Amino acid sequence: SALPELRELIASFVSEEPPEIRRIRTGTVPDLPGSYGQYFTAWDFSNSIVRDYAMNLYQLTRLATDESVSVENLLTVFRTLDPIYSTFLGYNGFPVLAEYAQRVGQPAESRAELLDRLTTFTEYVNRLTAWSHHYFPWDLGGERYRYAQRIPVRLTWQPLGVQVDAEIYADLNPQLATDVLKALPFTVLQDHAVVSGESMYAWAPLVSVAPTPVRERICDAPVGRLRFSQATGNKVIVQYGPTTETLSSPVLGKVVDSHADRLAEVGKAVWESTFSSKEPVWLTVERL
Amino acid sequence: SALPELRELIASFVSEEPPEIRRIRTGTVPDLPGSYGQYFTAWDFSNSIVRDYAMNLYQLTRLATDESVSVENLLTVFRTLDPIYSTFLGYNGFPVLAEYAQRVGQPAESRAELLDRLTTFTEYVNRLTAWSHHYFPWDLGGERYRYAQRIPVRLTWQPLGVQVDAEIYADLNPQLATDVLKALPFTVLQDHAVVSGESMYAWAPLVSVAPTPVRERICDAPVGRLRFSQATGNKVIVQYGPTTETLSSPVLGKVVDSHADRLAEVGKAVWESTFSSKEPVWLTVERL
Ligand SMILES: N[C@@H](Cc1c[nH]c2ccccc12)C(=O)O
Ligand SMILES: N[C@@H](Cc1c[nH]c2ccccc12)C(=O)O
Repeated sequence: SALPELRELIASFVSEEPPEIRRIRTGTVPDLPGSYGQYFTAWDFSNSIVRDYAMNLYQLTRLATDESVSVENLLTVFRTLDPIYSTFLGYNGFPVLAEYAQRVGQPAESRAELLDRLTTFTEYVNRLTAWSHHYFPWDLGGERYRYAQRIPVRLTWQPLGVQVDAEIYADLNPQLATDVLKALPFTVLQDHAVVSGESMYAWAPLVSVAPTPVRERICDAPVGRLRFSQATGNKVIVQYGPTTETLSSPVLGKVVDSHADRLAEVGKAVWESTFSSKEPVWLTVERL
Repeated sequence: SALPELRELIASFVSEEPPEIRRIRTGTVPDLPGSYGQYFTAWDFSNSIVRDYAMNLYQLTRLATDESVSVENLLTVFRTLDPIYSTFLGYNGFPVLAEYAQRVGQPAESRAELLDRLTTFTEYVNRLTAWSHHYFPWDLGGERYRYAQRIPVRLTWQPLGVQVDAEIYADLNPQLATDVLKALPFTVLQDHAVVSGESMYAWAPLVSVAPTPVRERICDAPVGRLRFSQATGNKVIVQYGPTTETLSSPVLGKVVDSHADRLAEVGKAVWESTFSSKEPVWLTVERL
């Protein structure tokens, strides 16, 4: 692996909160970011920029697989787009992120080396984004801003104790389905969508660059739909109710019909976790 | 002009709030984004994603000036990075933004045409970011998250009624100085920094891709220092007190020493505007 220390940090942070996330959410970042004795605004920037930085990194990873763009042009693109993000994040509570971002932009021997760096770095920043999303106070605007070929797998949420059986559609997005199946089993933090609607997503431990030709409109997905979003952090997404987002999502599978009614209880508890209580909910996906 | 309607919107939004920002900050976006009867989370996503999208667009504009990357590769880079940002923004309150993002990605007959599209589109998104930053509720975490040659110009703030004299350093970053000087006079909204400390910035009506070799550490800048950040929105930055951001910022000029004592009351009043009251403070920059 190109960045072996990040690999150790990736394996560690699947179950442990990164120390930089804890410092940001408690206002203990050195040099004290934030204007006039508060740390919410810096917290707001830390959470959003690391998320959008991860989106940039994944698209740069995709570009590294595009053979029409030379390695020299790839590095030029990275060296232009990266610094404004990574230098701010290093000052705003992510020194190790900034350290490795500038390491990714070092001269590269080949396309494979650069793709290796970008794939590992993206998964690392994806995990920091995963924890930042879980702890960000999404309820802070509450009250004040209110409206008026079928591979069987098992999904378990703890400490809820809810289990559902599901099927991975291995013949729709075959490369994507194989990428998810090879990561099994894994246990990651389960969090709720904060804009979309009644859906949950969990940052899975992989970076898939597979094509996603088979998609469906998010606001048209059935209850129990398993979809996968590479662009927003390589997340396993479980739809449990009506949604709103109009973008289409790659189809991964579906919870079995005899277990789809079990998802309402999970979505409610996971919503309370992400929105208010921050009590962790752990999703385990395993091969049947 | 490649995108003449954006030029008209750019001219209008210098003094008028874009309807997109008005609907986002009042929870009147037609798609009703946000989970469980609130629109703060969608508001939080709208403000930050449009800001970081603008940062991406500027670095893509700079990439359009790099003739080591072919026009074909530039479009490939744009078509890879852009959709995940623009399609979400089109659903989360910026339909016209997503529309012209697809315009920019269309086949281009020349580098000059594509650079024209990116320069115009970047300024348009920069102004959306400007108004979004002004109206975002930065004080929401206020109580719950707290710690424990020389070209003479005049800067006027209204309706505060305070004027200062300054000098633009035309020999340090020369092309940057001419870019700003060619945009004078302009009157734009004056807002406060929300992370770095006691400085204020205003989105100026230009997109400069000039080199900025002469820089100064932000946390080391003097009182009255005029800085210019191309990468964070082509903003004229007035430092009136201590700061904490460790990055280096391009040096544009400085307020005259005899008028530097007036900046303290402007900064405090601009802080109240950005952080709490949202009463507009208008900055006018003109040559002497
Ligand atoms: N809908 C997701 C966020 C999201 C989906 N697609 C995106 C694309 C870009 C940025 C954010 C998103 C949520 O509610 O959390
Ligand atoms: N200092 C700015 C924020 C900022 C500075 N540099 C940046 C780079 C990227 C993103 C944000 C920033 C503020 O407090 O408002």
